[PDB]
Amino acid sequence: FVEPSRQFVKDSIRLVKRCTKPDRKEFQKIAMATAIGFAIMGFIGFFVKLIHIPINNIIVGG
Amino acid sequence: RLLLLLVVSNLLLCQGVVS
Amino acid sequence: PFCVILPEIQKPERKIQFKEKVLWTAITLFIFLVCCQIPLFGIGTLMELGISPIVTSGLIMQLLAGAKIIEVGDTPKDRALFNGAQKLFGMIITIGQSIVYVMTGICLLITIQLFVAGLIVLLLDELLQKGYGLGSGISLFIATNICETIVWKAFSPTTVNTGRGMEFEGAIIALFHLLATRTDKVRALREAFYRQNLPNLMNLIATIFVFAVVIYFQGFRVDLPIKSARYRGQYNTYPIKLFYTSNIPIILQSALVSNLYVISQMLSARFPVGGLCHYLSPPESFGSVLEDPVHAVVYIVFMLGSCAFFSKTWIEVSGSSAKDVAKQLKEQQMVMRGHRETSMVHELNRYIPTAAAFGGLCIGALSVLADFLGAIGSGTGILLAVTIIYQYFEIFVKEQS
Repeated sequence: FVEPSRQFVKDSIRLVKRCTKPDRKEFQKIAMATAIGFAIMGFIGFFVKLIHIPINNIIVGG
Repeated sequence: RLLLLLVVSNLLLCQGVVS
Repeated sequence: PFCVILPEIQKPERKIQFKEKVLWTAITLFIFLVCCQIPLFGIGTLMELGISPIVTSGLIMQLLAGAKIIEVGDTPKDRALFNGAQKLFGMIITIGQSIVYVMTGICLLITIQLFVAGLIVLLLDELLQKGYGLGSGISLFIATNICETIVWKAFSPTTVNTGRGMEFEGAIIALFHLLATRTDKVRALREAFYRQNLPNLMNLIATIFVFAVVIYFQGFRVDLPIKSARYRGQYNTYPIKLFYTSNIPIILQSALVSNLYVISQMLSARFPVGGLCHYLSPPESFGSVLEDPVHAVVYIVFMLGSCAFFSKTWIEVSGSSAKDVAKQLKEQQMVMRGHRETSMVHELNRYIPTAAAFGGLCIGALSVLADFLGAIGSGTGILLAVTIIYQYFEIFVKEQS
């Protein structure tokens, strides 16, 4: 029991020291890039809803 | 390979629990 | 004979410039979110099924490809009989889902339009896959997430539901309206057990926090040198990424082991909301041990185990093993800088296995941060946004160059 785990952990503790790992210049890429999607999506997802609430019974003004 | 057939049999239920 | 019947998009007559390719996505992205409202003709939207039926059949045909029931060929002919077959499974599966979505609970009209809705996106998909950087099956998973995120995060519906409030009745309750009134006296929010439920805005910064830790692990990769044959010292790389498996099928297994476990208790009554589900699924109590310790111990380890187990099996099917990658490279005439071909297997094998699993074991614990945090995404697929986000920006840089 558990003897494989002490080798699993040691084998998996390798690839973390081996891996590249980012630093802020790449950390900033992905941070900036999060802002990109955000700004394009919204607009429509708000147009969609305004058409339907005042057609069945007027309660907003659209 | 038994465990692999069970994986395919699991995956098939993904399409059954879309509903 | 079937592949010839169905339509495909023309490969563009020549090269296309990025201003055009970007304006093709304004089109498809406008049209998807136009499709994600309009309700079907039941006397609810058009995008009810989505791309998930095509994706999942993609996975079923990829596991039929990988399990070696049907043969796979890197040669273009066996691919030419398969790439149409896959799209045909994508065409049938949306008809199957047209039946399956309705049957569980006017019909045929609705099935025709769900079929058409699934069909249109399958072409809109392929449009982007030729006249844009990146596909589409992907794109929609962004599109229908970041919107839901920002709506549920900084739209006015705190008024009702779990989503913000901290009021026993109606009152005035919008995400920004409470930020004006909570500043005057006490916030009430500190490092403690708390009233529970409360609002979601405080959760929100947590949802940004797992966002901001996911990005870190989306960098994490191992590099293996790759100089092709027949070209003096041209240093291509091959990345083995820490996550790997895109950790998509693992969470699908996480859902499947919940779907087989929770139905077979309802099968046993014909021949328990308490006992059976009280040890498997989580408490969804904010705290660590809480009143019941045994609920907290069984939920975690089993998920991180069963997620990992399924990862290490996935690789034995969908190529992406030691043995297969090598083939894949050997085909396109690539090699390690100083090794005989066969050795490749060995020299990269010791990277794959670990990864396959350790990704899983990092995603099981990331479902745990997401569930324990009660984050606004409330799921592992925050990851999925950033994966794609990274991919998109990189194209913007490619086309900038």
